[PDB]
Amino acid sequence: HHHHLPNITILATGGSIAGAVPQLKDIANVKGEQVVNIGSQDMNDNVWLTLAKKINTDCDKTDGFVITHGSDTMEETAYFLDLTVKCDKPVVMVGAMRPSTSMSADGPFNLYNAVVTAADKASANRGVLVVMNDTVLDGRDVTKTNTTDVATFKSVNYGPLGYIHNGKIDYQRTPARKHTSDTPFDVSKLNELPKVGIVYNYANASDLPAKALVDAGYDGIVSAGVGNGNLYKSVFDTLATAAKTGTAVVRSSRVPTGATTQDAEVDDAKYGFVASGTLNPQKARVLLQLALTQTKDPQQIQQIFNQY
Amino acid sequence: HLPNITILATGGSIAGGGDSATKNLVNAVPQLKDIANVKGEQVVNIGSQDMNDNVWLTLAKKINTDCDKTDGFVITHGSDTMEETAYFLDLTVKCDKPVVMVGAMRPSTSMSADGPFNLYNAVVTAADKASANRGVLVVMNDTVLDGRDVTKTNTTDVATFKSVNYGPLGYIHNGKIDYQRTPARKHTSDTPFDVSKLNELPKVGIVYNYANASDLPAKALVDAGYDGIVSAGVGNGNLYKSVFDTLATAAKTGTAVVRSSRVPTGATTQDAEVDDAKYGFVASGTLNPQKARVLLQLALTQTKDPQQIQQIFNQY
Amino acid sequence: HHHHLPNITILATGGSIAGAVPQLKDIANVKGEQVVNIGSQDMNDNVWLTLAKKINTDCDKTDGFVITHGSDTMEETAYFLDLTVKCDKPVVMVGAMRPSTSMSADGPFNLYNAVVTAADKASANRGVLVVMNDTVLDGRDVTKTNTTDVATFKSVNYGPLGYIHNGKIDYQRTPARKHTSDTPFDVSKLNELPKVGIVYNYANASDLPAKALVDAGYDGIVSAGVGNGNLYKSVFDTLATAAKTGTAVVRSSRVPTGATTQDAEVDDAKYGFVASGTLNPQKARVLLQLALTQTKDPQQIQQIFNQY
Amino acid sequence: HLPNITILATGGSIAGGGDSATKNLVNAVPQLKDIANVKGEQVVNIGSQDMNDNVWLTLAKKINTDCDKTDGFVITHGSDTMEETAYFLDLTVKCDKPVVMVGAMRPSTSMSADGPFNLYNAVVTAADKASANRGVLVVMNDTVLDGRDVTKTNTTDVATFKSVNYGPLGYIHNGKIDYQRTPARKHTSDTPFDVSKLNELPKVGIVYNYANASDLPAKALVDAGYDGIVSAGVGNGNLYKSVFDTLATAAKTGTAVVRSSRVPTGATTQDAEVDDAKYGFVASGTLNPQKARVLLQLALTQTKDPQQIQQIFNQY
Repeated sequence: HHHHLPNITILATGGSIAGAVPQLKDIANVKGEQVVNIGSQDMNDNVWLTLAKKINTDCDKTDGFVITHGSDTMEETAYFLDLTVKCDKPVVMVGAMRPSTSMSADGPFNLYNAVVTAADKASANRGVLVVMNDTVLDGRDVTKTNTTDVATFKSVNYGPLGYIHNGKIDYQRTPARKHTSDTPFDVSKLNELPKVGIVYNYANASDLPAKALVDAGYDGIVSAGVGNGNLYKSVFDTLATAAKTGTAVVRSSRVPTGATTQDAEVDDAKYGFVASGTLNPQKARVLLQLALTQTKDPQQIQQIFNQY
Repeated sequence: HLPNITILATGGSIAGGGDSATKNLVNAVPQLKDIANVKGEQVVNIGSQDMNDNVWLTLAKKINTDCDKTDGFVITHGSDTMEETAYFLDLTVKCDKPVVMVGAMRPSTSMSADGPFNLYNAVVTAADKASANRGVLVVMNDTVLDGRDVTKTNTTDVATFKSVNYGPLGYIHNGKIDYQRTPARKHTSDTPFDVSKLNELPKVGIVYNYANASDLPAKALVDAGYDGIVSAGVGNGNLYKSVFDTLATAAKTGTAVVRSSRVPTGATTQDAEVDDAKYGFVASGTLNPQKARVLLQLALTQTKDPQQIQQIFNQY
Repeated sequence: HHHHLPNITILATGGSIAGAVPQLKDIANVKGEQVVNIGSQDMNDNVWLTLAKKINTDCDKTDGFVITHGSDTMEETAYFLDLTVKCDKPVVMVGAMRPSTSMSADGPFNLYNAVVTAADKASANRGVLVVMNDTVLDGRDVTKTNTTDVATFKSVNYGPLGYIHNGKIDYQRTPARKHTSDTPFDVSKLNELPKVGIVYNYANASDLPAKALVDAGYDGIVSAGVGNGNLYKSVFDTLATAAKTGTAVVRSSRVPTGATTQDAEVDDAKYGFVASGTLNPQKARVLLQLALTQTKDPQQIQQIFNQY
Repeated sequence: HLPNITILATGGSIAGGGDSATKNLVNAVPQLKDIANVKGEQVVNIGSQDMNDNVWLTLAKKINTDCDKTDGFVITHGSDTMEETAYFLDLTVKCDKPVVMVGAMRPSTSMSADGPFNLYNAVVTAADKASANRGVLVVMNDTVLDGRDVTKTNTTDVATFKSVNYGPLGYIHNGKIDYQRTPARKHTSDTPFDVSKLNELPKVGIVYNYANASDLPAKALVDAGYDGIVSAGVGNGNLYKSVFDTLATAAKTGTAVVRSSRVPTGATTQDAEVDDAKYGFVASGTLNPQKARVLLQLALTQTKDPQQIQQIFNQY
């Protein structure tokens, strides 16, 4: 029985991350589309919606997706797609911490291993994935850990799903949080997403950013609080008042690992707030936006934040 | 002959016990009697999530005024913003005697409360002659950490405090420190920041970057006339287009603008994907956003010139 | 319906780690047995066999086990029990990096959370566990990372299974490697375990340790090699010769994280060696001993090392 | 005017390419021409899993002999044992010019090979005036690491090399280094170890601890008359009873015995669960077993007295 290489679609959102990688046509039949071409620091709602509708639409036509993405916001898009993709085939985002034209450019081998991952039958049903520096990382926990390191992407709370050696993956973990077709989030018909902004906390923090998003009518605000999701008093006060009038308010934390818990120093039930768990501010944003498509009920949003 | 150690408290008790009435931290931790002569003062009482410029100015004046009246300082402080105060004092304290900050990640009435042993080791540190001229320090989880790099890495772990870029100065075992490192960046009496005469600090605020980021936080700070704005950028200090547009205007209209990053480690570098000179921005290096705010505030007490601010950010 | 606290047995192998913790009788009905009393640096085969036979024997009589253990070798016993326990109820090992009589002693809260973990219905079917510093860690990957830190125990390759806040656990992972009742390893009738020793590699490494265990007739030798399971030439040569005459030889690595892979710089098939994967030397020992109770066939031992 | 950098190769090529015949590392990495004047020498050709005392003695003599003939040194070396050679040279090199070691975790013919950029940054380091008097260095993955603390933390990761106890000295961005740290432990010309006249080194071997550990490795080293034995202990240097019994006899019968630990970070401390003075042991501190072996070997060229060995282990 002859060998039959799987069909992998590469959806590009930005420039090239290798530049191509000839060794790919030994492990797969690759076709490419350019969906957008933006620096990922300009990543946005409309790109997310395109990617989710594109993956869900083209599911039938291929064996897996690799998405090439700037590293800056890959962790946000990864998680959005983790929640909105309904396609049962592997979806593997990949990027490069050194540019394709650089010495020891890292994109070529990351792309190789991204395709390996996307062709591996064992990668399906693990959620949307991020493959970087020989590692398969779940889209929920993966975050950018260092501003330059090639090893920067890590799942800082629950670890990676497997490591990649010589084109093979040893999977020892899968995320237990509900993803992809187990979520109720369906963007197939949405033209926009609810407006969710992020305010930082720190000593002497001004409440003017919070007030501005409130006055703008934002659907939700994520607080990147201090410690275990705590807020500077003025920020607290502004966000407490907004919640009494329907603004969703998720307490996250600027602290780079660890859950922002319930039943700690903030009485969320009293105040109408939601605890983000291990979702960092930009990740809590992704889930809050998608939550607000179902409900503005803070008890139900908290539930969503305990399931997804 | 034991060193005199002053304890400046800014909140609740880091350690409990020993308070039973015959008819207070040196009772909670009786073994302080073995290593120092401890006197305490309550400077303020607040949770550190409410920390503010006024407390900072108080602490630095208190230490610089009372330097000659003691051999070292321990500051008990909430853990949420400890890393911001430690860097502030690291730049404003002119006393070369050790200033050690400590807190607790478990409340003082809880099983396996960490405050009691933390306070002990912080006094050990404050009392070690070798701790002098290392800058302001944070002592947590058996570890001496420099006030510049130290940061809270985890929301609940007792080991949360780490110097995530250049690592600790020394470890504490059995009341002794093996220092193998000292911060090269200029601190305490090698900085020009003098806050002895200041009743306030320049308004500096922080905005976050993420996909689809609103410019409304940045614009709100511009409308209030903030003297500086720290961007918590994505990756190496990069900016969402709308935030970029607003800060680019701000830098040319009197606002000092510093690119840091939301990424928890690594420098936001010059000569990367933002032409800082074109835009009048300053890059924060390894200073995360809250730490960058500290140096930008004090930078603005000396200058508004973005090139002088960048040299400051390359030195302190 | 009144509350009914679960019955947790604490098997002690050494001194006290708290000293007791009254808050335990709010979350469980605790009974204690002393199985042995040794410093865990003298941990041994006979203690392991006792613990496995005791857990399997007393399964019916309780709702979960907590085992208090010295921290030095907890990661070895944890993994042994991970492979030999057949009891479907939680088995949670716990220890203390500061002694019970010390300031801010860590044992009392570790023991609390060990019991929480052992009483949590969600902890069952996750393998044998290690609970340390608010964290639930799987017995296979957990290792001692620092010589003194209270946070020392971490699953350095695949991360922890959940974190413990306010007596509750958020499980987001479970180990995929086969454990407990999914292994064929049955020590219920064994009086001894096959002899497996560990040799270190380094520059100018003497082959005399390897030779001594060979000459002693050791059933298996684990090499704590350098890098990706490589060996100093003289150690290599001695171990190659022993394998030709039936000695099992597993290539592990002194390097503290990362798999010792197959298909790298050693041709294991040629030489009769087995790659340890992410099992560090002392962990590879545990699995090799148990492997040699089934087989001396290096291809089958390699398979075991890819399944357990 | 560019610094002269000598490259001592101990194995294969760290970088390939540029070798096409008109009818070699400065061709593989043409951009060396921009930062230094590179001359190469092949000292030995071996995989570093086979590294040995003879290579060590060669490298230290070569650097100390040719110090005056160049401005700095880069040593390309296999990654398996790099951390052992870097510490050896850190104690035996008397040239204060930078000695930078580099290797590669991906082979030089592989996708995204790391050697080419590693060699570049190692030359950057060797060529930076600020890299002098910091001891022998390892430059991997954009990071200057001190030869004492640096270690291989992961079997395959390109970022494997870390100073797991006290952290890096500086990071490399765009051919520049921001040094914020320097090792306090005494190195290079501040040590008494002089190997200029030595054709061999004292026999020092390593034994592992684990449950049910055989004493046969330890006894085998005792039977061969080894001058030292490093224990890779469990936890804080603790010993399995049978290994303990054998090393306790060994320490009183002429064998130097050093307690290190298999645990990948933290010190094996004095004044813990082993009475070192009772037994004539020495504690290795933060030196893992292979690094402890290095200093014990060189310690034994000066003394067999366990108390003098412990002071050495407290100083270097």
